[PDB]
Amino acid sequence: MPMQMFMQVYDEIQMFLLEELELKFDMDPNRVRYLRKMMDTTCLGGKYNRGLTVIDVAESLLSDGARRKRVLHDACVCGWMIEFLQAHYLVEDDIMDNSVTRRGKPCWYRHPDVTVQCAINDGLLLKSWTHMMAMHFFADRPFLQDLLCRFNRVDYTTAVGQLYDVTSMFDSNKLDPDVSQPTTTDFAEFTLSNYKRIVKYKTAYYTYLLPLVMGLIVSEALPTVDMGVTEELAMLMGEYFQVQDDVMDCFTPPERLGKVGTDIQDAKCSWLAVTFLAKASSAQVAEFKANYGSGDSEKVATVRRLYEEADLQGDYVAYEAAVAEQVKELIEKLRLCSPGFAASVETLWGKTYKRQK
Amino acid sequence: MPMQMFMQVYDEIQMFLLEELELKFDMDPNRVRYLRKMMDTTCLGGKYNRGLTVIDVAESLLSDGARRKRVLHDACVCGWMIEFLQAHYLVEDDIMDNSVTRRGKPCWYRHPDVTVQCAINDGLLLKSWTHMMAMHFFADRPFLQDLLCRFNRVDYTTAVGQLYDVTSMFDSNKLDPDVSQPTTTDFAEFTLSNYKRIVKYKTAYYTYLLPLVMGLIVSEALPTVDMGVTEELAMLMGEYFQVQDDVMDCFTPPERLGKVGTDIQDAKCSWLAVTFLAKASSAQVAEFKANYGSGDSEKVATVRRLYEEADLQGDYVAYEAAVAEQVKELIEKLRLCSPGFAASVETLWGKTYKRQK
Ligand SMILES: CCCCCCCCCn1cc[n+](CC(O)(P(=O)(O)O)P(=O)(O)O)c1
Ligand SMILES: CCCCCCCCCn1cc[n+](CC(O)(P(=O)(O)O)P(=O)(O)O)c1
Ligand SMILES: [Mg+2]
Ligand SMILES: [Mg+2]
Ligand SMILES: [Mg+2]
Ligand SMILES: [Mg+2]
Ligand SMILES: [Mg+2]
Ligand SMILES: [Mg+2]
Repeated sequence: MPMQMFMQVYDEIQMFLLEELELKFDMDPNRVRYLRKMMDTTCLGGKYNRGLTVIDVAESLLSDGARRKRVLHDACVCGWMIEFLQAHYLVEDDIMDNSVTRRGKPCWYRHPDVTVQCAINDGLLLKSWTHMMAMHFFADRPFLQDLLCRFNRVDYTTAVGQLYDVTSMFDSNKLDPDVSQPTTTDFAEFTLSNYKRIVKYKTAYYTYLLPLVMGLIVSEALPTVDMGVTEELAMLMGEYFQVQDDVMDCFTPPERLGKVGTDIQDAKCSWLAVTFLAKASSAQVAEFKANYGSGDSEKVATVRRLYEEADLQGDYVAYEAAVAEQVKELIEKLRLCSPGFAASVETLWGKTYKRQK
Repeated sequence: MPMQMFMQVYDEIQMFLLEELELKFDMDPNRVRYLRKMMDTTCLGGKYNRGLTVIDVAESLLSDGARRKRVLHDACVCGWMIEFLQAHYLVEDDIMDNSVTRRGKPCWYRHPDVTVQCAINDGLLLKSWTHMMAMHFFADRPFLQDLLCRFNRVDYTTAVGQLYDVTSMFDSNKLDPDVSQPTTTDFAEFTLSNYKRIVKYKTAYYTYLLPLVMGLIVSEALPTVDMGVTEELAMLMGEYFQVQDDVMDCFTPPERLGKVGTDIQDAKCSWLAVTFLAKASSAQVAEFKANYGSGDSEKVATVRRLYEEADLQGDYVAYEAAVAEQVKELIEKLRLCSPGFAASVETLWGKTYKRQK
């Protein structure tokens, strides 16, 4: 059922937005139809991990079934708010990362009828919809200001995180708008510390912390949990989710992965790249340097090979276990004063640990 | 004076933002310096008409010099919020219109050390800065929810406007993501009505209504003015402003304007394009259709020529006249009940009417 009503409120939101376009922006049915397709293709098809979480927290915490209905609905709107924020990111990320496929279909900007320019602006419309939906449905909620501050910080922090990711293959000392510069040939920026920073901000926040917080907000229970504990947790699960994407991006088939991995070509600061570079010998490192950051498929075939070659899967299992115990400890601190919350945090974790997704 | 204090608070905003990056986002000095360049290069160098209006309205309406200061400072923050919104729109716009030059200098995405993928994100950071500064300075302010609502509506309206603009070369009946299509060969969509709509939503709202509103809010005088009248005035002055843009985009020399015009090449729905097509003969219309929407400079020179041929500069003057007496009428209807607002509106008009920029 959670999914049942989630989809129902999707329909609501779609109706209100599209109809509002119709009436108040002088929109013809064609463009209106365009945007319905855009919205279904970018927003739907996922597993709604972040959205559902928000409901799940709300329902755990709500502990006159009108209050039940109000929280549940709000939670669903918040859920879609996060899902549309994510859709906005992916539309724009795929463009920035020059990706081919997402979710099993082609990236939005790679549809035959969607120009790159229009995709950038469709990206922006998606972000704007989060605000429009929030303002409509929470217009007379006491928490609306706090929700919109929080949400905007996250989205800002996500963009800062993007700045890190997108500038990780340039030696940060040569960073200047006025003077051009090429892919780093010593990679001395590739470092776990740098990697951790990029992920914290580009992923952790809008993926793990924001769904938890929104669910608490609609529940009027945010002060009841230990935030410090919650923040540590979100950061941890978030980092471990990005690393999992980094490994899959190299070693899970695009068919099961519903995308094709561009980390090796984009010369990305992926987990496999940093972990290799801190453990590998000199000949391994010199091959790598000569075989990373090039679309060539013999050179791409080399790096992938070279990872397998130096036993990264092993490092990933140790990491995973290190994380998994650290999560278990933290959740138990959290159960002490907030059992209901800790339950739904566990569930979320349960959806992440050793995902094949 | 207004210009001096306006520049003071910029430095205040810049400092708080860049420092917050340093402290709360773990940001190195190189990347901090980058954002300082980007922020100066995109937010500075124009005449700050949108910004300054806010201050002007605010000063006009504030009729214990602490209150004066408070209102003046907020008016400066709001102003920079709109200016930073403008900078956002222009960085993204330039990329979407594939433009060369802006404000006498190269477009942000064209700068030698700025990648297209980085520029897209720098745009987004610009937007995020509007929220951050607002939340910092208006934290404790009663009107902060209202300001952020209104602000986001306008931002959303501006993106919808751009959806119209960007898809004005595609037969709208044939608009389908899943299916490709080329530039219209009949231009049946290039109508005044369609032009009007594009302009209304893409320019009028953030350029005229928004500064007027924000100045009102920080004065705590919004309910004092006829909003219906104010809205007419803004739409009207706004439409005109764009039409003035479209005419310079083809006749004003790039060094006078500080930007090379692309409306012809991109096959845009400009005021010249829709006016011509509604008046021109059969042969005129067919040469147009054979020479519009092409980088080729002989094809471009022909269109240009053809506009002068049809004396579009006569139609413009009549338009201008009609707008100027429509504006004069509305400003008196506003002067009746709110003579302080009316004065500041007339100053704004004063800056638009027969501008050369
Ligand atoms: C508000 C910031 C605006 C700039 C662009 C949004 C940042 C997107 C951050 N992000 C997080 C996850 N992803 C997508 C990927 O995970 P994917 O596997 O989908 O390509 P990645 O490119 O790996 O970060 C993007
Ligand atoms: C909300 C994000 C959507 C993309 C960017 C916002 C739309 C920009 C609105 N706008 C208004 C005026 N301009 C720039 C021009 O006036 P210029 O001629 O200076 O490039 P134009 O592109 O003609 O509208 C952009
Ligand atoms: Mg990316
Ligand atoms: Mg990507
Ligand atoms: Mg990836
Ligand atoms: Mg444009
Ligand atoms: Mg442009
Ligand atoms: Mg123009």
